[PDB]
Amino acid sequence: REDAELLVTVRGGRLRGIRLKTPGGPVSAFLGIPFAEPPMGPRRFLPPEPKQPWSGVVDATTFQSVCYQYVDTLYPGFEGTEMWNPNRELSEDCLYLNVWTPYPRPTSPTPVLVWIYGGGFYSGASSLDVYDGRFLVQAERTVLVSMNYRVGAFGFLALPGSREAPGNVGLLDQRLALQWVQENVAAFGGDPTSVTLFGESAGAASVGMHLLSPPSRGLFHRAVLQSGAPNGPWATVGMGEARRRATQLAHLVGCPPTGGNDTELVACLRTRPAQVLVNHEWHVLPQESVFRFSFVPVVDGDFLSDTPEALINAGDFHGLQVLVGVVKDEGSYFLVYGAPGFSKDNESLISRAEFLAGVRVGVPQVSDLAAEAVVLHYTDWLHPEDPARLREALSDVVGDHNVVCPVAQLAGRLAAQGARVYAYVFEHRASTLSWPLWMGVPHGYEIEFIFGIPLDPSRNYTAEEKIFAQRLMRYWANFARTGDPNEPPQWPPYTAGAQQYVSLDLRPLEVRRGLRAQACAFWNRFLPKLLSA
Amino acid sequence: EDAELLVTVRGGRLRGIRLKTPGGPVSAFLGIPFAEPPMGPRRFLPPEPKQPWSGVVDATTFQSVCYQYVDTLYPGFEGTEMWNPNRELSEDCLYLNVWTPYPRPTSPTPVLVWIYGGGFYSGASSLDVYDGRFLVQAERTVLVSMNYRVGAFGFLALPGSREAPGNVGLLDQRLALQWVQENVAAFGGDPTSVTLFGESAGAASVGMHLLSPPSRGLFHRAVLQSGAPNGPWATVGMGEARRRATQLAHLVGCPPNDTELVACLRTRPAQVLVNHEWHVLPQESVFRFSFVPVVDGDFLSDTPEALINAGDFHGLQVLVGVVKDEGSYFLVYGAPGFSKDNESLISRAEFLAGVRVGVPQVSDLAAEAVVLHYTDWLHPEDPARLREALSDVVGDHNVVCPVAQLAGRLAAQGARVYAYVFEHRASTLSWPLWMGVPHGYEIEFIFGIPLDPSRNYTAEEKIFAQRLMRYWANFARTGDPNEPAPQWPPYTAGAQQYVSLDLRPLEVRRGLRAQACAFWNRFLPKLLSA
Ligand SMILES: *[C@@H]1O[C@H](CO[C@@H]2O[C@@H](C)[C@@H](O)[C@@H](O)[C@@H]2O)[C@@H](O[C@@H]2O[C@H](CO)[C@@H](O)[C@H](O)[C@H]2NC(C)=O)[C@H](O)[C@H]1NC(C)=O
Ligand SMILES: *[C@@H]1O[C@H](CO[C@@H]2O[C@@H](C)[C@@H](O)[C@@H](O)[C@@H]2O)[C@@H](O[C@@H]2O[C@H](CO)[C@@H](O)[C@H](O)[C@H]2NC(C)=O)[C@H](O)[C@H]1NC(C)=O
Ligand SMILES: *[C@@H]1O[C@H](CO)[C@@H](O)[C@H](O)[C@H]1NC(C)=O
Ligand SMILES: *[C@@H]1O[C@H](CO)[C@@H](O)[C@H](O)[C@H]1NC(C)=O
Ligand SMILES: *[C@@H]1O[C@H](CO)[C@@H](O)[C@H](O)[C@H]1NC(C)=O
Repeated sequence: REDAELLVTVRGGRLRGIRLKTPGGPVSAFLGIPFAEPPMGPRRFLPPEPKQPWSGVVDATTFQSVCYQYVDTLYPGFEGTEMWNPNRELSEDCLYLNVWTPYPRPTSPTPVLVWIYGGGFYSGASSLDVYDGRFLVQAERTVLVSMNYRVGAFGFLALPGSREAPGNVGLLDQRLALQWVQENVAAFGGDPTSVTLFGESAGAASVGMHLLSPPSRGLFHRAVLQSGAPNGPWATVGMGEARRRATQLAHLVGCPPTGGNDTELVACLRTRPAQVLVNHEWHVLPQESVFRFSFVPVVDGDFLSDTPEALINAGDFHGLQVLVGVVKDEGSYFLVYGAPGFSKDNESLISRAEFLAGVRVGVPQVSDLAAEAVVLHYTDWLHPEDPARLREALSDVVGDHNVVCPVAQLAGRLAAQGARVYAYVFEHRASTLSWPLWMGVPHGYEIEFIFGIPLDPSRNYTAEEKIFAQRLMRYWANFARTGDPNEPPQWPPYTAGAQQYVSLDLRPLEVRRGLRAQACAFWNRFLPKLLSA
Repeated sequence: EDAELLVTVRGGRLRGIRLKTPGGPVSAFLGIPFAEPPMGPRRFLPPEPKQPWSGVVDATTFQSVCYQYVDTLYPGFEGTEMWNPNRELSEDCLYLNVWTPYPRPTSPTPVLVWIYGGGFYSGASSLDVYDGRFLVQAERTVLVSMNYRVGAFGFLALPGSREAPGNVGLLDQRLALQWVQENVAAFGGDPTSVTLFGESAGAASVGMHLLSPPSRGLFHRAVLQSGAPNGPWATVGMGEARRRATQLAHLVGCPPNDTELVACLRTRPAQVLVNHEWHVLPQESVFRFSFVPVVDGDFLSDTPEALINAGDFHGLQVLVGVVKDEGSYFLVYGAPGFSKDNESLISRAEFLAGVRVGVPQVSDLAAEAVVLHYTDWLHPEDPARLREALSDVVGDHNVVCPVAQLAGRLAAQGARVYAYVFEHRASTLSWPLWMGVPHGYEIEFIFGIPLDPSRNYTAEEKIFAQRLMRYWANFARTGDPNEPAPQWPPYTAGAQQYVSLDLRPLEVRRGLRAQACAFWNRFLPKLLSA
């Protein structure tokens, strides 16, 4: 007849899932659970509406559609970029979440990990093979939840102040899913009083925005931010710039036939095919750049009552445990997306002039004075034109500016203001990595080890990489359970003075000091004062 | 009487004195007048050539030191007293000294001309540490040194006025250079082989003579030790010069009309203007001086930095260098928390306060940039690192990076440049150990003072001194310090090679604090312009 472990009643109605095989045993998976009404037609750009109850049983047995998004075409067929591309059909009917739970379902409440994917707020989906939650659940006996949220114009196009495109609706998709977890995760055996958010890149920035937004802050208890932070120069935009990009996108697709009236302009935008909007999304950016995305969260006083930097500084974080970290070469992957002289298919040994040109691309919309401060800082004046040093230097520029230093400042302010902070640098380059060697450990390539993907026997990770994956899954699950990744070589907390972090590689833990303290002093302490004068 | 000590120069006859050195005798002619005494109505005016005299001028002892402030910070302490005047003050001070081998050379001998330092407010050619007898005996050159007016007497300027034109202490120097061309041959010197060298403000003066065409034709080579004309302290603009001259008049009871103002200033005793000199500076500071060369379009047709960037320097050889710890000396003169008696382990608040004293008259954003570059953000409050950092701030801003910029620009534009860092701390040094090798303490070795047996230098230090005198004299004779053994390579804008000078053989290194000097020479000028 039917398996009772694969049947669950949530508030909206009844669900049926699947028993998934893992190397270490079975898990229960509930894939493609609807948590909102489909944001289509007149509901495009609008905040999500809770899912209306249903009769009968909803088959939650496979991943649902990927939210409409740009699809990368830089290296067609190349595995390094195709692993991030959608592996389901694109659709605006895309607001579904997934729950993995042990089989049989836990008897006592189990801590919950909620995953938020990255993708620069223009791409991503919960269905990518690298986000498979079955290994974490099997190896560490937790409930894992992940959700889809709208991206690009559909998720973050803002006409601030209006009600037909209030902006930040992608973030409220995530908030609605977090509300779903609170009311429904106990039906799967999860503990709604022990919920850990974790995300990577734009997903990590999203996790931060949930810490800084009171309505979300009551929906979870711990946070993990990998290679991203809400105070990053890319993660938010101002109301005026949001309105300019939205208006310009509208103008490029023929609507209005030209700011005019907000409702009349959004109404014309809703008549355009989703693909049309996606095809003009990149044209709205003010300048040539890497690491800049058209539609991102807007600082509009609602979701974010101030900028994330202001709330990070004015924040009281007692009772909060946070885990933050970076990969070793955060900036290298992005240089092959527009920096002059860079390619994955050669060594990308650039000239001095290409370095100075790459600085303006990696640090866009700053004065010439600011740009020369960057060049001064990143130049080795005993070797000013060494191509190999120049390649590394520009990698450090975009990496420090966009990831490492925003995260270091978040870590320091939270530790100094009541939070327990743990920090890592991920330094293992996977044996299966398809990117060239000069890129080191690129952005986003720690995720597969945290989700335990090397345990998939149909993948050729070495045996030591599988023990490594098992090590980090324990760290993360220990953190989710207790707020401390150490087991009951130690991992010390991060503090504003000592600034201690650990390296995560095949070797045992190693404690170091300072997350590029010299470089981040420039980005977090000095250069803000330069832009204010 | 001895014929070797009788010399006739253009102005008349001179009698010198025979001196003893451990290597044998030298002849010396001290207190030779090269200008009319700049007294009374001649105060603040360009020097007038000395009128001819009858009889024989006594040139057997040093003459008066020009009127200057006397340091009273550590009274009786040798480390400061060795720089203080050692002859009576007087405005009648325009005299020069000639040292020569004994008996006087018969073949033309290369000439070294020494310009003393002292912030353009002090210094004298009679200091024990400038005694030319050892260089002249060891290396068989002719050595000349001159007094030049310092303080308001040499650099008070009301630009445009004929009463107080400015830069007259530089003109005193040039008149002595002219005197050398017309008279050094009467001592055996070769007027076609004149090497200028000076320390600190003396080095700044040398650089100014390079950049002033009427000066450039009076010498052939230059040595700049721990100074440069493009230093932030070395020149002043016309507006600030008039403001400082006006503030001085007011402080001495003189109505602050240019003719009346200088006339009133002329009536005041010299010591009165000395007493009020420091009080016209715009801010509390170390390393700033009230009356310095003014850029008025005459002696300097533009700022020293402009003329360095625009200059053709082919055919010029320069030797430039610094000591290891240029900044430590100056910290005990106004930096909070410092003393030659403490270990001067300052706090971060004292470090931040000291930044504004060692880098005066900069915007707050410029000060924050300095703090960014000189803080170690893994040890931001370590008192030993902070003491060391603000020493580097003062040294880099005021000495090392101006020297580095001049060396790089001169090398890239035709000059052959040799660069050194002096890294030997004298065994006899009285300053505390934490100050390292302080400003000014290479001069004793270059003048060969360790060979004086009346002093306690080691045997090693005596040999070291002889190696340095050989380098300096090789450079004077040929434009190359190397012996016609570890070689001293030219400094170039790209390789940036220099040598360390200590008891160990020569070691070639790269970069005169290239990271720090890109901040001061490349970035910060732009920050001031926006
Ligand atoms: C902006 O225009 C909207 C939309 O107006 C409607 O649609 C347009 C295409 C045009 O044909 C209008 O005449 C239509 O009324 C206005 O919203 C409407 O405003 C009226 C007046 O209060 C109200 O009765 C309708 O219900 C509104 N429709 C909505 C809210 O969907 C709006 O007033 C205009 N904004 C301004 C003038 O600031
Ligand atoms: C290293 O690669 C970059 C990128 O070039 C691309 O990839 C190469 C492997 C090759 O297939 C090129 O044709 C590709 O364009 C090179 O920079 C490019 O240089 C060409 C001129 O040769 C220029 O037209 C492109 O616009 C450049 N692209 C960028 C992004 O600047 C670089 O020259 C290569 N270095 C080598 C080959 O030594
Ligand atoms: C690892 O092993 C297979 C077996 O030949 C190899 O061809 C391939 O590189 C890897 N397999 C997969 C699925 O990536
Ligand atoms: C300035 O003094 C001179 C000197 O005698 C005098 O001729 C003149 O009257 C004074 N100033 C003027 C007229 O501005
Ligand atoms: C060292 O020489 C100095 C002269 O500077 C003299 O005062 C002193 O007595 C000598 N040393 C000793 C140990 O006396």
